[PDB]
Amino acid sequence: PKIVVVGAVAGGATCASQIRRLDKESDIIIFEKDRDMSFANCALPYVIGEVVEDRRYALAYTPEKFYDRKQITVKTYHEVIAINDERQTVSVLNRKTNEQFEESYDKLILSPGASANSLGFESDITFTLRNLEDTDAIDQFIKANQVDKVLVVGAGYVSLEVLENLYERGLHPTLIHRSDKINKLMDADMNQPILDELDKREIPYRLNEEINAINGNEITFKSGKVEHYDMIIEGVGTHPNSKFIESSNIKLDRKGFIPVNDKFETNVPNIYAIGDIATSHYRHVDLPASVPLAWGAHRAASIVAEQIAGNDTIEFKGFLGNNIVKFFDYTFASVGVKPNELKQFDYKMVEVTQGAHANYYPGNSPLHLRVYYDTSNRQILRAAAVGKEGADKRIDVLSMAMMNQLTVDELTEFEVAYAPPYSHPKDLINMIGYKA
Amino acid sequence: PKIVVVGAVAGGATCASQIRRLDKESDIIIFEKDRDMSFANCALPYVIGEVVEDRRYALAYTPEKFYDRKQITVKTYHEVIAINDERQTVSVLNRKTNEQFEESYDKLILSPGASANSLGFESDITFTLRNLEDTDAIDQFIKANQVDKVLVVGAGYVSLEVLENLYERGLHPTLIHRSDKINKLMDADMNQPILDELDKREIPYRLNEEINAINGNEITFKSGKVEHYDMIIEGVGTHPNSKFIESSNIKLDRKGFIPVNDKFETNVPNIYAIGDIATSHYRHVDLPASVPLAWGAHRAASIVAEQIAGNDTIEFKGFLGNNIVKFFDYTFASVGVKPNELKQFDYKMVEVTQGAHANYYPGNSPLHLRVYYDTSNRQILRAAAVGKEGADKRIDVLSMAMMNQLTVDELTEFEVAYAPPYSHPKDLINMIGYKA
Ligand SMILES: *[C@@H](CCNC(=O)CCNC(=O)[C@H](O)C(C)(C)COP(=O)(O)OP(=O)(O)OC[C@H]1O[C@@H](n2cnc3c(N)ncnc32)[C@H](O)[C@@H]1OP(=O)(O)O)CC(=O)OCC
Ligand SMILES: *[C@H](CCNC(=O)CCNC(=O)[C@H](O)C(C)(C)COP(=O)(O)OP(=O)(O)OC[C@H]1O[C@@H](n2cnc3c(N)ncnc32)[C@H](O)[C@@H]1OP(=O)(O)O)CC(=O)OCC
Ligand SMILES: Cc1cc2nc3c(=O)[nH]c(=O)nc-3n(C[C@H](O)[C@H](O)[C@H](O)COP(=O)(O)OP(=O)(O)OC[C@H]3O[C@@H](n4cnc5c(N)ncnc54)[C@H](O)[C@@H]3O)c2cc1C
Ligand SMILES: Cc1cc2nc3c(=O)[nH]c(=O)nc-3n(C[C@H](O)[C@H](O)[C@H](O)COP(=O)(O)OP(=O)(O)OC[C@H]3O[C@@H](n4cnc5c(N)ncnc54)[C@H](O)[C@@H]3O)c2cc1C
Ligand SMILES: [Cl-]
Ligand SMILES: [Mg+2]
Ligand SMILES: [Mg+2]
Repeated sequence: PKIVVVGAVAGGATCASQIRRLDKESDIIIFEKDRDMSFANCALPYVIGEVVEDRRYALAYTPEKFYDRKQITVKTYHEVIAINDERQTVSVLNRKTNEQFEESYDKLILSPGASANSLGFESDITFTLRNLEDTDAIDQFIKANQVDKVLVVGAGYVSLEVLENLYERGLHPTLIHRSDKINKLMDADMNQPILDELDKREIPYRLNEEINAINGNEITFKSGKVEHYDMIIEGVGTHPNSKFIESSNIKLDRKGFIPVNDKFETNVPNIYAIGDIATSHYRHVDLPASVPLAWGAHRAASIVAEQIAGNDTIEFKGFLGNNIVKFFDYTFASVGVKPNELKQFDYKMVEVTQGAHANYYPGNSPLHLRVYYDTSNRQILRAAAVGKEGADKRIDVLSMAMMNQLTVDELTEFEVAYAPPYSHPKDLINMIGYKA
Repeated sequence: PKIVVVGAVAGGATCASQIRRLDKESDIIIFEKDRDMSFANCALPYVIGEVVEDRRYALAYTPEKFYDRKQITVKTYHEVIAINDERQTVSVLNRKTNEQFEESYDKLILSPGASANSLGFESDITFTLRNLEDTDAIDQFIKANQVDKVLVVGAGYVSLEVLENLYERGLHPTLIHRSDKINKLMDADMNQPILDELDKREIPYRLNEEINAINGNEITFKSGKVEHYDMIIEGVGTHPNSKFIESSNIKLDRKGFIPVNDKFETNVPNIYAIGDIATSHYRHVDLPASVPLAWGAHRAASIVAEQIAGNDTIEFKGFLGNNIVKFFDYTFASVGVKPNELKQFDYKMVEVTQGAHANYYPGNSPLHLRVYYDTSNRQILRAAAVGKEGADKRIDVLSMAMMNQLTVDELTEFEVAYAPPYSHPKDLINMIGYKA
């Protein structure tokens, strides 16, 4: 089949590449509206921080290389502007010529992802971070204006990694967020170490704070405070790239996302949707779910590859919502339903704080583990973990537990790999089951 | 009921402690043959190495604190020398006065553990490591004799930690082992980094090497080498402390261990056995297992407490054999059947080797993950991981997967927590399922 793919990054490039693994005959074409394919989205703050300085780590492929290795045609600077599903084509604007044309398909795979929100000020010094063009522009602005003070707006994982990397590059960032509900995938009371990591390093922040006006480098805030910055990086959420889909027969939800079944099929035959654009359901509870993260784009890429050119009995079973962020010395990680989704069950909380490993062993640090569970069937609903060490391990295990519909009580039976550098003969996880 | 517990460390003190939590009225007494209760066996190599420096860290309790805190009577230097199971008493030698007496019980918990094998030489410079007494003596001997060259005999995990600690303390160990099966819970080819860590450090070692004769500080070896050593630490295996048991009606297997059922009951009513002395079966396959490790001591302890004083439907489901050792910069972890037990299955092997986390993120190292599965049912029999980073995590998750009978093909569905410091969007674990 002729396969057309919209978006040439996490969902899109990966999915094309998986299809090629199974099917060597079909013509595959990818339209990417911007300059680069398969940039490393998650590496971007580390590029800013000058932690990652080799471009080969920023960009996995170019169109020419992708064609030479995989025989996939990738057209950068090509924006898909409508889906003509009845005729089976897409209308595509070549942004270099401003010429538009139709491309036909047997299968269409939508992986357009999300775009960053802007705050809306007319400003030369304000940037958002979503792709590698952004990254290059922030790098260049910094060098050209010898940037010292940067204002970081927003408090999700992207803002946090950017803040940290700016600091490590040797700039002086300040963090503002419009409310006190920072890092909101994490339990609100378990986020305090973000604030302490800021204070320890004397990195200024103000919560319940917003930019009110901008006049060159003079920034006025809603607290009334007035300050000079050389740069602003705005991480205030994202919106789905689905405007171009609205005129088609593809069902969109009222937030502009694409509901799909366990095959990543849309309501329209032959059209798939994957990545941040796509919503599905939870694996362990009967609720809808959207998990705009990297594992999901990759896993769906694999399933859709199967659906099309391999084993169509392979189906998605739903999301767990496993996520994680590093911020300075601390790790923040959770899986399961979001905090606000908890209200939908009759639930209970158990928690424990302990050394990640043996106390006598050098370089310990308390690790806080929290698990919520359904009171009517004892099933794990959500877990959260924060600590300088071993949060990732605990949440990866609870992720596998949830996968298998485990009860909180059965956590006493988890057989841990024990030695002093690694955990405890009764691990925090076992302790969760005992304390339940 | 009146509860007598034999042995006051990982199984014994724990189990006593767990009973008291459920049960306030019963008289509990523990007899310990040696000087100290509740010492930290696993801390001891780190006490030798002075990585731990304050013995408060190596001793969780004293009889007086245990009695004030939990009202459990502990008698140290009191050796149980026989079980009179028909009358329900034990005979106990007071080692300080050399006088014996009998102690009646309604419930007898045996957690006597294992003792170190000796090579049997008459030698003032030879020590084994098994409790705090042994640690103090080794420590004292090093100081008293200005110990420089140390011969470390044996290559199990204990001997390995001891060797590393002697090194880090500033001494000069040499390692020998009677065969080349070093660190036997790990796949032999995966143990090579042990040998690279030694080589890199110029710590000498010789495998398939034995001691022939000791003449003062002059050691003669099987190979013909004759060397001078200031000290010898011998880790040549252990044997079960079951001699005091032979005259009773308790069933002993031919090696000295006690077969127990899923309640940790012996063939004799009212007598339980836990810790290293007890043998059970695996959880994922129908085979006998004995896993003489801490997790199993503590887990049995809790199960016996519930049996006696709590919810008696709580039972053991079997071992997985999860285990782990740090040696210098590397981790060696494994879980499932042992290497030799693989022969009892029709099996295949899959393996990945990739960075622990994002290649572009600093301090990356290659992590080797191997998974065995049963060809007849696709079920995971055994997993093993080696790398400076990330091994503990993978093996924990795999253990959680095996606990649930999960197949190798379902590892593709494992939702990892992904950010560049922690893993990949398609984790090593996921890669196992795709490569299978
Ligand atoms: C490994 C060598 C192998 N391990 C050992 O040799 C271990 C030696 N261990 C012992 O002697 C006993 O393990 C202890 C140290 C005396 C502890 O017994 P215990 O587990 O009953 O612990 P507690 O001191 O009573 O409790 C401390 C924290 O755990 C909570 N807890 C225990 N059990 C609980 C149940 N069933 N439900 C809820 N909570 C429970 C306690 O409440 C206590 O809480 P807190 O928050 O800290 O006040 C090397 C090595 O293992 O050596 C080092 C272990
Ligand atoms: C953020 C999350 C952003 N996520 C992203 O993914 C950023 C952009 N990613 C991409 O554009 C694509 O995902 C790639 C990396 C360009 C496509 O890679 P792929 O997954 O199709 O695998 P290949 O590039 O073909 O690499 C081959 C190595 O993996 C083995 N492999 C892949 N698929 C396999 C299946 N299905 N079965 C068995 N083996 C499979 C290959 O054999 C191949 O192995 P080899 O050892 O090299 O021979 C931040 C971030 O994540 O950015 C960075 C990711
Ligand atoms: C800075 C940053 C850090 C991140 N860190 C992490 C992390 O640590 N862990 C994690 O799990 N996830 C992380 N993510 C998110 C992760 O990168 C996304 O979840 C993933 O890339 C989503 O894949 P996608 O293909 O749906 O979206 P993207 O990879 O964003 O790709 C969508 C592409 O489609 C193109 N496109 C959109 N509309 C059109 C059109 N009409 N025509 C042609 N092309 C179009 C866009 O230009 C874009 O390139 C991070 C994201 C960013 C921005
Ligand atoms: C140096 C060292 C490092 C270790 N590291 C690890 C590790 O990293 N991870 C891990 O999982 N496991 C480790 N272990 C083993 C772990 O300690 C055992 O699996 C666990 O202690 C078993 O508990 P137990 O109660 O059966 O044996 P023990 O804890 O050894 O307790 C047995 C006690 O009973 C007493 N006793 C025996 N016979 C009698 C009698 N007749 N009367 C009275 N008292 C008696 C003994 O004196 C002994 O004090 C290590 C062990 C050692 C020695
Ligand atoms: Cl640069
Ligand atoms: Mg029309
Ligand atoms: Mg008799």
